[PDB]
Amino acid sequence: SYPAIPRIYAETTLNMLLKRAKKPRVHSIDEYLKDGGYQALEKALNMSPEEIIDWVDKSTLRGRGGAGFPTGKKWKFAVQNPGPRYFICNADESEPGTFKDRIIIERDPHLLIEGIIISSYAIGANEAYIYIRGEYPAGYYILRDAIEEAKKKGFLGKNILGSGFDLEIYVARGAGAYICGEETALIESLEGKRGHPRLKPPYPVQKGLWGKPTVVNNVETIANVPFIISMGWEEYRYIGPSDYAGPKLFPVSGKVKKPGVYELPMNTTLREVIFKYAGGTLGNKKVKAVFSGALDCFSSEELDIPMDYSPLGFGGTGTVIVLTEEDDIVEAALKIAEFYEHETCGQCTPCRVGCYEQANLLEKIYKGEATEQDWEGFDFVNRNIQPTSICGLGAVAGRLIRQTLEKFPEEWEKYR
Amino acid sequence: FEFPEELKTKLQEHINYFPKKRQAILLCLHEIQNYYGYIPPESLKPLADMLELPLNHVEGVVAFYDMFDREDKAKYRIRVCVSIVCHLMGTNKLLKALENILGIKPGEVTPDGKFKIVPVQCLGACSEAPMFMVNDDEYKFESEVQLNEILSRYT
Ligand SMILES: Cc1cc2nc3c(=O)[nH]c(=O)nc-3n(C[C@H](O)[C@H](O)[C@H](O)COP(=O)(O)O)c2cc1C
Ligand code: SF4
Ligand code: FES
Ligand SMILES: [Cl-]
Ligand code: NA
Repeated sequence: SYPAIPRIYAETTLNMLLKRAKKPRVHSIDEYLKDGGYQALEKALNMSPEEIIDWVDKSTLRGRGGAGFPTGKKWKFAVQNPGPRYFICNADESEPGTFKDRIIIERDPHLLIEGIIISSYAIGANEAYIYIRGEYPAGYYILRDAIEEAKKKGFLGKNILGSGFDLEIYVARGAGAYICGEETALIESLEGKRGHPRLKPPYPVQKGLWGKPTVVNNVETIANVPFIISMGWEEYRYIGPSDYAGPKLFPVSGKVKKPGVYELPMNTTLREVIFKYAGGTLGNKKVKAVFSGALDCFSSEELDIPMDYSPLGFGGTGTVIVLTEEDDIVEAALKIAEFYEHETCGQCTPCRVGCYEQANLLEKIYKGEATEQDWEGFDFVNRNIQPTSICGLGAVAGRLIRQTLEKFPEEWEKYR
Repeated sequence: FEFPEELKTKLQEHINYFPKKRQAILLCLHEIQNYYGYIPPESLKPLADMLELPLNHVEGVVAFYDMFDREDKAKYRIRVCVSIVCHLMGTNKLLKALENILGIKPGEVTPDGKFKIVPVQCLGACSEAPMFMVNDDEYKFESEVQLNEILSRYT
């Protein structure tokens, strides 16, 4: 018995990550095993850890938490530092528009767990954590239940399958801070402290949980790990462009006929996502803009860009929010500004004051109560949230709104 | 302050779960919030003790994390998303339906004390916008009538 969770639509052309998860229900260990589940774990244990890293490195797999860091290389970094080491699966996923990770957690927990155990073994981590946001209660319970199943079947515990490798996966929960999505802040939360991000460097792989090498990876990234071992690194590289190979989950929301997660190769364009896969816009309207979560804003003239991690690519977490012609740009920015106002942790002054003032001043503009200096002040604040900041929230807090002012000056002018 | 034995038992369940006791604060705080229908201030001195942390440490945590509430006790927390996508799809229509059925605005509690509306950021369900959660249960807003029926289940 799990809490009520909406049936988010899921669709795939690759049939890897969404093979089971395209169906909106919990798939249990029996159903997973029938599909060759845990075969990859078994193959992994016969290999040495280093070999796995080679495979994941050669896979060209990159981080799915938005920074797009090469997983294989990240793993090598941790292993150069002496043990003990720790493995964290990042399941905080609180970014607006981003609901890709939960559907794996909720529908195919075992894909995740298989990826964690393999990942843990690669870096010689005998302790592993999942930090899942507190607003995903059904995910938490589903994962706890799934861990027990794997344990009962001998996938978790001491001397897993006579390998000699010991692993326990503990499930931690957040309590409503977006900032806990940042890896160092997550680590602080896991240490029972407030989620205040640590100054990097040191990186977690050098120094992380209890000052020990810690690899922090996203849910989606870890989910690819079983396929890499199962298929082999060469077969995996043939999925999508060699440039950015492998399955990518795209959470599409806003004004579309068919909003949900779409499993697709990364050479797919943003136009195809919206029109080919997402069904086009509601009411056959012209697309005004796409918000890449709370990170980027794209105009309708930038729709023919690959959904990859290239410089000209969409990038990020692939989160796709579509705004139509009816939707008010300024009103959208207000919500985005509001988002960073709430989620800034406040450690850094430009970030602390900047996020507040952007949100507060922008509300004045939208309501028509903004003085001449409020306008000039808002512009300045938007361009000075980033200074001295120790984590990426503060750097990107003004990024999207800036792009609206640039790409949509006319609608902004109306508000003056 | 003294916890009821059953609640004490679970709190203590969480502390033994992880290798280090202090790692169970959010889980324990969740249990307390879930049991009492809010975070009692008096509950904290006891919990720090079991955590083997200072009271201050625990209080810094409670203030930091938005899911815990120390001012208002509600049986059922109606977490209503207020972020962009949900706003585009019609958060306002949802707020309206809540006002009409329960006669309360966001941040307010019914005189019953059974239902409290909490405005939150993205709930990770943007394709099913507008979104709301009644405690741990999560639903899409369709219409006033639909909302009534769901709310009817929370007694
Ligand atoms: C403010 C902020 C929030 C973040 N939220 C998330 C998140 O919810 N999930 C996630 O996996 N990474 C998130 N990240 C990125 C992590 O810090 C980290 O880069 C990532 O989890 C590493 O995993 P990956 O390399 O597999 O992507 C966030 C970063 C910042 C700065
Ligand atoms: S940049 Fe902002 S969110 Fe990040 S640590 Fe500094 S104050 Fe906190
Ligand atoms: S914007 Fe409300 S659930 Fe994402
Ligand atoms: Cl301890
Ligand atoms: Na949620």
